[PDB]
Amino acid sequence: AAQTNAPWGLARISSTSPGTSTYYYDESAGQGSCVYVIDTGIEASHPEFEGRAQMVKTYYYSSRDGNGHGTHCAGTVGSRTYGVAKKTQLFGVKVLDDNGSGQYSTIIAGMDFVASDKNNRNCPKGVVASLSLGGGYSSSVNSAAARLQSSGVMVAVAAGNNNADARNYSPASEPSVCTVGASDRYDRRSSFSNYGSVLDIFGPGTDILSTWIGGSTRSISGTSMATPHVAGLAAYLMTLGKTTAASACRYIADTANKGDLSNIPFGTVNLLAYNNYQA
Ligand SMILES: [Ca+2]
Repeated sequence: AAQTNAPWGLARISSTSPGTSTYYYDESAGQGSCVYVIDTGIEASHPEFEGRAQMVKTYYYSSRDGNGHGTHCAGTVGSRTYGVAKKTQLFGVKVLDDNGSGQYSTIIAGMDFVASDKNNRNCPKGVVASLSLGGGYSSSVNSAAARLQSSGVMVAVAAGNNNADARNYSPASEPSVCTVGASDRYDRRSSFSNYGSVLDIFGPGTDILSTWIGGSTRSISGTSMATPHVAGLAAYLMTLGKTTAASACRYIADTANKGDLSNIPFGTVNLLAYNNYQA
């Protein structure tokens, strides 16, 4: 399959060169896999989700996405026009309020909930959790992320937007999960993106157009945008049988475009997420 005039980020994921405009992907498109988007919620009614999105859990007074962040990230995982894995099943867990924040206690609860909830869902090709959030270091938060991973969910987390070593952030610092930096359309490290030895992979993160609330769209930037590129890619490759939840992060690093990125500090991977599609 090919999507012409696709957002730059999706075209990059399936190309060895920057500057192309088509998203070449396999038509399975993540069918049979499920992705929990742990964030502000999802506007499940947006036409771009075609009914594949569902709010399963909220920790506030309502399950609606009043921010837009969760809807934008879910759109990059799985929307028809803006999404990596266009047929995957999306589940929303609202651990962040409509201002974008939430306590570690709630985030840990949401992560533990996904670990057990996945035993009530039909996800034959496997389960992915996308976490585009974080903050200062916490070993309780790291350890929740490690538990989520060890229960058989592919955990992808944002490295954070501080242009610093992500070793001082969580869950970004947890070694057993997949920590995602951000790049821009000219294969430069995005100027805000954290770096360091804990990073596993880079994905597109600057000027990412995706879905938004009110059935609209918009383009924003962050390692929060790079993370669902990688979470969607994992669900894409799990559906294909290329890798498992336990191994997907390491498979994506094995098969990445190597050395292409600019402005990468010594000690940090030069690896850009890539789907290796061959028509
Ligand atoms: Ca890691």
